[PDB]
Amino acid sequence: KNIPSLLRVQAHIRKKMV
Amino acid sequence: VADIQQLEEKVDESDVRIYFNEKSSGGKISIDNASYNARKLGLAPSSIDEKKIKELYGDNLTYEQYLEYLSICVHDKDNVEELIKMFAHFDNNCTGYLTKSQMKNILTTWGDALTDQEAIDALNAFSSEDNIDYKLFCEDILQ
Repeated sequence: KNIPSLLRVQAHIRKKMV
Repeated sequence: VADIQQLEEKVDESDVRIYFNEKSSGGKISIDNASYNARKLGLAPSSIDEKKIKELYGDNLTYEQYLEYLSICVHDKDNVEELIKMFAHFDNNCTGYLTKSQMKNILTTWGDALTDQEAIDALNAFSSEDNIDYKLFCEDILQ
């Protein structure tokens, strides 16, 4: 559930850890 | 959604180009290295973005196709509320906290799943404590 917002969280985590 | 002109007011195209030169082979850049550059530029691509560009142009992007990809990565509609609501879904005691292990499950299960070690490292880098204030966490990753 709430998959699109999950994608954004994971996206920003990968951005942060780049 | 940002066009390339608007993208180039948001980020320095001098950086966009230098990062492309760093990763290009044969005048082209792979999606994965484009996503890497997007992140160095402060953008946050998901698999939706990657698959959209791949569907148009394949695995390797020309400079201009890379610019189009970056414009797709901008995500101006991103807000902290939607991130918080995603985590809050699992906070049924309404404590405001989830443990590192709970956070890990949430992040390594559905969607563009992090690896276990990726989730672990991001969580340990955020906090030395086991209870994660997920609102604080969301505010942190969005910056």
